[PDB]
Amino acid sequence: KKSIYVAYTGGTIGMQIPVSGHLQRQLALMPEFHRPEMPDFTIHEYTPLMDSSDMTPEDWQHIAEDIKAHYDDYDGFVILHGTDTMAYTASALSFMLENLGKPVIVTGSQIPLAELRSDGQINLLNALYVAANYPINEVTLFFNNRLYRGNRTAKAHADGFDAFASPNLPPLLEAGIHIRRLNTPPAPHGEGELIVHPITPQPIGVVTIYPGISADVVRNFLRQPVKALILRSYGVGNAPQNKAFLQELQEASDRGIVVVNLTQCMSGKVNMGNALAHAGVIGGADMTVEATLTKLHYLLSQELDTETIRKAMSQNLRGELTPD
Amino acid sequence: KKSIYVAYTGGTIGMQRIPVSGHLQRQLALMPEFHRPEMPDFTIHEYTPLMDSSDMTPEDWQHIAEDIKAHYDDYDGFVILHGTDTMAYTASALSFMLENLGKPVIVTGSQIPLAELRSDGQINLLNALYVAANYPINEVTLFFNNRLYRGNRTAKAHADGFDAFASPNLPPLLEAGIHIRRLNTPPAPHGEGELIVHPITPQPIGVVTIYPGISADVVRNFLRQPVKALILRSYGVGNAPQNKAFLQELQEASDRGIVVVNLTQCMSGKVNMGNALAHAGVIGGADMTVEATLTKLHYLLSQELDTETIRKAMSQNLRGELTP
Amino acid sequence: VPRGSHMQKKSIYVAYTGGTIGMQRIPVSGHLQRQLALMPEFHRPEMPDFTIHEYTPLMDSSDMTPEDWQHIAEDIKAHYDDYDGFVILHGTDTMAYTASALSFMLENLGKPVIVTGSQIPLAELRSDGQINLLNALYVAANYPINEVTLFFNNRLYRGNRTAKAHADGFDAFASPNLPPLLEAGIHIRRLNTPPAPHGEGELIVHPITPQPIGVVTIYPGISADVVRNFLRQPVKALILRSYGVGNAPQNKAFLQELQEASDRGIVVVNLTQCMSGKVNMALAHAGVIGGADMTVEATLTKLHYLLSQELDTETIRKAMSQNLRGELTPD
Amino acid sequence: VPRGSHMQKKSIYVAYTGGTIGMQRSGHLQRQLALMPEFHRPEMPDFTIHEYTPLMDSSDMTPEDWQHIAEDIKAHYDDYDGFVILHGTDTMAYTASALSFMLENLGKPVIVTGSQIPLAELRSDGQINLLNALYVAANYPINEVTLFFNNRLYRGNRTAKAHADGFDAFASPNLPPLLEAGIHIRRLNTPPAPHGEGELIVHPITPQPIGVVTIYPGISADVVRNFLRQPVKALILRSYGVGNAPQNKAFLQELQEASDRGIVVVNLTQCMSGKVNMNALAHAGVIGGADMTVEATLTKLHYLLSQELDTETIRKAMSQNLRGELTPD
Ligand SMILES: NC(=O)C[C@H](N)C(=O)O
Ligand SMILES: NC(=O)C[C@H](N)C(=O)O
Ligand SMILES: NC(=O)C[C@H](N)C(=O)O
Ligand SMILES: NC(=O)C[C@H](N)C(=O)O
Repeated sequence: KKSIYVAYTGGTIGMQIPVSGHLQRQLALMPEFHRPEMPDFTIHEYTPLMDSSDMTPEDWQHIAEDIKAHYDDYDGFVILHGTDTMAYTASALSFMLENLGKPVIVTGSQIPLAELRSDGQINLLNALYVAANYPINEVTLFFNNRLYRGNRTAKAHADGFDAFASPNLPPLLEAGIHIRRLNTPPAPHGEGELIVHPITPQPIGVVTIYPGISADVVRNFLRQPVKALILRSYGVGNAPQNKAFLQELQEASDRGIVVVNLTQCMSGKVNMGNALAHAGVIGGADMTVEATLTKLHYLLSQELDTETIRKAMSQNLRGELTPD
Repeated sequence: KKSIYVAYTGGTIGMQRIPVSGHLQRQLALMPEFHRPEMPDFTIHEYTPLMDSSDMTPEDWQHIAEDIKAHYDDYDGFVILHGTDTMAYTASALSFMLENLGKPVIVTGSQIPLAELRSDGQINLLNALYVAANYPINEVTLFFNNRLYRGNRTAKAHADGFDAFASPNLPPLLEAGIHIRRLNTPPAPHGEGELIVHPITPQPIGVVTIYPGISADVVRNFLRQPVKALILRSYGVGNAPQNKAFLQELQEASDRGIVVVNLTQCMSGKVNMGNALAHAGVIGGADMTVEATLTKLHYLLSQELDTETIRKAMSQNLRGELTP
Repeated sequence: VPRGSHMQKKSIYVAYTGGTIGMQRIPVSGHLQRQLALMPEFHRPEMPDFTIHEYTPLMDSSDMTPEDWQHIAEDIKAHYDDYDGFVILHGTDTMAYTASALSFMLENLGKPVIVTGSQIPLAELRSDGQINLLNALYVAANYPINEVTLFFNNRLYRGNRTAKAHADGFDAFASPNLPPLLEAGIHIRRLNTPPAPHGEGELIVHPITPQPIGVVTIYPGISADVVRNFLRQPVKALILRSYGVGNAPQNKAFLQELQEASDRGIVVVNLTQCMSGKVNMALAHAGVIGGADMTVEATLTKLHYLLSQELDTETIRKAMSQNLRGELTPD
Repeated sequence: VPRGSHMQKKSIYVAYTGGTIGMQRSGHLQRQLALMPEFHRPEMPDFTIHEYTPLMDSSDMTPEDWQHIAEDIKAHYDDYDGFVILHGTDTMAYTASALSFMLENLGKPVIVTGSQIPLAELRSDGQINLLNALYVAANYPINEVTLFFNNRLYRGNRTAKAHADGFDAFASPNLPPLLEAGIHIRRLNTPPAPHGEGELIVHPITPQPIGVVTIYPGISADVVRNFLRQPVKALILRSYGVGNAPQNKAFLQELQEASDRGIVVVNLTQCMSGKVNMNALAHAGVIGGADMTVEATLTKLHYLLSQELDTETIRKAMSQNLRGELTPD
C-alpha cells in the first residue's frame, strides 16, 4: 500500500475566498478517496493558504523545502495549487529538485471543490492514483486526464477544464479506461541523493516585443533593478532592427545582465544579419517563459559567474528544452 | 472576371536564400496554375522598400491602409502579402482603420519562401485570391493553411508550423477542403455606407507581463513619460499580485490619464475582474488578443477622444475583436 | 441553445436503462441509486430535483435492440407532462444509436432529453459517471434545448449527429459533421449551431416495429455475389458504407445487383465509411439514394422510423435525403 | 525515422497507379510535373514515373491490384533508392496496409500518397503531397510502407481515410505520425516495427472470401448464417466499444459454428480509436484484433490466408504484431 503526501498550498480547489479546513472537510464526505484501491495519503494545509496569483519566488522555496522534509517518508508527492501560476511552480520545482527519485505532481482545479461541477476531486484523485501506480520521477503537472512535464507547461485556456498545455512536448501519460504511458523521451535524470537548491530574490524583467517598442524600455531596466532580461520576440526570435534598441541590449550585457531570447508564440523554437546574437543576446530555444524565468532564479541564486549562467540557459538541464 | 489587387509588402514569401525585388513576380510567372481560367484577374504592387514584418512600425499599418484606400474603387477584393512575424498585428490594425468595409481584405503569406523548397506561399496566395473573388466576406481577414480567420482575433501561435496562426477565442470564418465552406461564425458589427479610412499617429504604449516577483518599479518606469497606455498581460481571468505598492502605481498611472487595460496572458480566455485592479482604474479587455488591444489603442488614441471615452471604447466590440 | 430560467426548482426524470455507470465487480439493482444518495453534490440547492426509474432488467447497451428504443420513447411519453426534462442513463456502446432513434421517434418535443453515461462505473476509481450525470441534470434544468441530445465529457451534442469514436477515452463521443451545441468550462457556453426543425403541440411518439436492414461495408475485393447474399431474406433496406464521398466499384455486375435490389423495393442508401464527410452523387442510376453526411447510427434509426410507417418506397427514398430532425446538412 | 545522407543525388521510382491526382475535366500527369520548376530543383531527387495501363480509380481496386503494385516494386527494387506510390485516396490505406505485410525484408522507403483535388484543378494538394513524398523518400528513408498526406508521414498499416472532404483526409488513430513537416522536418519518437534482413521477398496475396460484419442493434443471426454460405474463410466483426456484441444465444452459436468450420473470426472495434479487450465471444472462438484498423485486419487476413499456414497458426498470428499494425499488451 503506497503512501502519498499532499501539500495543500491553496488555490481555487479549496475556496468557498479560501477558508481553513473546508478542503479536508469535503474529502471526508467522499468515500471514493478511501477506497481499497486508493493509496494512503495525508494532507498538509499550508499557513497561510494562498491564491497562486500572489505567489512570489520565495514561495517556490517553501514548497521545495517542504518536499525535502517529507521525502523519505512517502512514496510520492502531490502539490495542490491555484491554477494561475501553477506552471511557474512546477517549473521552479523541476530545477530546485536535483536527482528526484519519486514523483512530484502538481495539480488543482478550475472550479473550487465547494462549487458545483468542480474538477477538484477528479484531478486530485487521479494525481494520487498516478503518483502511486504510474510513478515518473520528475516534477509533473496533472490536469484534465493528462500528465505533463512540469517545466514544459503553461496555462493556455483560462476558462476551460483543459486549462494547461505543453506546447513543445507531448504529455507523459494519458488517462482513459486505462492509464497509458506515452513514448515521450525521458528528461535528463540524475541518480543519487536528492539535492534541493535554495534560491534568493532576483530582479528579472520580461520584455514583450511589438510594433513601436522603443529603446527606453531596455534602458529603464538598466536603471538598477535587473540581473536578467527575458525578451518575448517574434516567431523564431526576431525583433526590429532599430539600432538604438540593439545598443541598449548590448550595453545591458556588457553590464553583466543575462538577456535571453524566447518566442512569444505558443509553440516554436528560437533560431537566430545576426544582430541580436551580436548584441549579446542568448537564445532560449523552445523554453516557455515559465521555465526561463524559474531557470534564471535557480542559476542566479548559485555561485556562478555571468558567462557560466549564459551558457547554462541554453542547455537542457531538466528536460525544459529540446537540444539542437 | 473578378479583379483582385495584391499588395506585396514583403515577408518570407518573396525572399531568397534576404528580400529581392521582382523575384516573387518572376516566380509566379513560371506557375501556370495562377493564370488558369478559373482564377480571377489580379495585379501585384511591390512595395518599396520590401520589409521583414519584424521591422514593421505602426506607421507601416497606415501606409497599407492608405494603399487600400487608393485602390478601393477599382478592384473587387484585396490581398495583402505580408511577413508572418507581425501579420496578426497588421490584420488587427486594418480592421479598426477600415470602417464600413464593403469588399474583402485578406492578409496572407508563407512560413517558407516561394523560392525555397516545400513553400506554402503559392497555395496560400492562390487560396486567398480565389476566396476573395468567390467567397467574399467584407471584413479584414487572415488566410493561412486552408482557413480564413477574422483578422483581429488572430495570433501567430506556432512559430515553426504551416498552421502558424490561430484564432483562440473565435472559430474560423471559412474552411477549405474539396469544397470551400463558410462557417456559421457570427458576423462582426458591420457598418454600411462609404468606406472610411482613419489615419493613425505614433502613440507610446507599454506592454507589461505579470509574473512572480514583478515589482512596482516597472509600472513606475512607464510613468516616466513614454506612455499614453499600458497593457497588462495578467494571470488566468485577469489576476495579479495584490502588492499595495504595485497597485498604487497603477492607480497613479490612471490618475495621470494613462489608459491601463487588463488582458489574460493565456492563449484563450476572457478577463473577468473586492475588485482591486478595477478600483485602481484598470479596464477589462475581455477576450481580446494583445494584437487587437495594441492596435485598438493606436486607433482610439489617434482620434480626438477623451481618456474617459477611450476607456469605455476599449471594452466595447467595435469590429468583432471581442465577445460582449 | 436557450438559456432557461433558474427561478424555480426543476424536476428531472431519469431513465436508468443500465450501462457501465451503474455496474460493479455486473449490474446490481439499487446500487446506482444508493451511490447517488451518498454523494452530496447531487443534493445541493443549486441542483434540480430528480427521480430515477430503474429499468428491469438493467441492460448492457450492447444487448439493445430497436424494441428497446421503443420502450424508452414510451417511458418518456408516459412521464412527459410530469417532469421538466429527461436524462437517459445508458451504456456507451450503443448510446449514439439510442439518441438517434429517439430524435426521429419523438415529434413536437418541447423539453430536453439528454442521453449520458460513463466509461468507468460510478463506483470504480476514476469514474466519469458523477460528472457526466451531474452535468446532464444541470443542463437539462438550465439549458432546455428541445432536442434529443447526448452529453459526455463537458460537451452536449445533437443526438442524431453523434457516434462513439474513442473506445478507451473519456472523450468517447464525437459529432464529426456538426459542432457541439454546448460546452462546459468555468462557465457553460452555447455555440450558435443552427436550429433543427421543430413542431408544436403535445408530444407525439412515432412507434417502430421490426425492420430487417443490412449494413454492407465496401472494401477491396467485395463482389456482386456478396451483395446478392444480403438479398437473402432479412432485408428491406441496405446501408452502403462506401469510400470517401460515396464511391463504390463501378463494374456492371455490382451495379446490376444494386439495381435489382431497388427494383425489388429495397431502399439502398449510400453513406461514407469515413468519420466525417458528405456523400456526393452511376450508383444514382442504379436507384441508390445519397445519405449526405449522415452517420450510420442516424441512417439506421431513420430507416427504422420511416419503414415502420405506411409510406410507399418512393416517399421513403425521398425522405431519407431530407433533413427531418437535424441529422443531415442540406445542399 | 532515420535522417539519411543528402550527399548523393537519389533516384526515386514513382508508380502512378491512378487516382484523383492525375485526373482531368494518359501522359497528363507526367507533362504537368515537367512544367513545375519545383520538381526539378537541384535539392530534389531525380525521379522516374511508371504510368499504369490502364489508370484506375482506387474504388475499383481488388487484392490482385495490391499484388500488381508489389511486383512492380520488386521488379525495380535494386535500381532505385526509394518508391512513391501515386494512388487514389479512397482505398489508399488498404493498399498501404497490404504492402506492409507483403514486403518482407524491406530495406528502402515505400511511400503511398495522392490528393483530394486533381493536379489539373486549382487548389490542388497534389503538387505538395508528391513533392513532400519524393523529398522524404530521398532524405528520411524509413524502411516501412508509409503514407504521406497533408504534411505528415504515417505508418501505412495504421492509417485510415477519416475525413472525406478535408485536405487532412487521413489519420492514424492509434499511433502518432512518424514525421511532421513544417519549416523543418521533425521526426517523432515512434517505436520501430519488426524488420527482417537480406533481399526483398514478396509474399503473395490472393483474393480470399472475407466478410465484414458491422454489429448494430437488431442484427440477426441470419447475417452470420448467410456468410457461412460460401464467401467465407474469415469474418471481421466491427463490434461496439472495446469489442462487445449481443450475447444472443443463436448469435454466439453461429459464431462458434463458424470457428468450428475453420473460419477465422476476428473482433475489432467499430470505433475510430481504441483497443479490443474481450467471456462469451472468446469462448466462441473469436480472436481479438487489439487496436487494428479494418484496413490492416482485412489485408493481414489476405496475407496470412495466402501463406502456407494452418488455421491455428493464422488465428495466433492475427493477434501478434507482425509489421507494427497493432500494440502488444
Ligand atoms: N507559456 C509560454 O511561454 C507561452 C508563450 N511563449 C509566451 O511567451 O507567453
Ligand atoms: N496573441 C495573444 O494575445 C495571446 C496571449 N494572450 C498573449 O498574451 O500573448
Ligand atoms: N458513426 C459513423 O457513421 C462513422 C463512420 N461513417 C462509419 O461508417 O462507421
Ligand atoms: N479504419 C477503421 O478501421 C476505423 C473504424 N474502426 C471502422 O471500423 O471503420
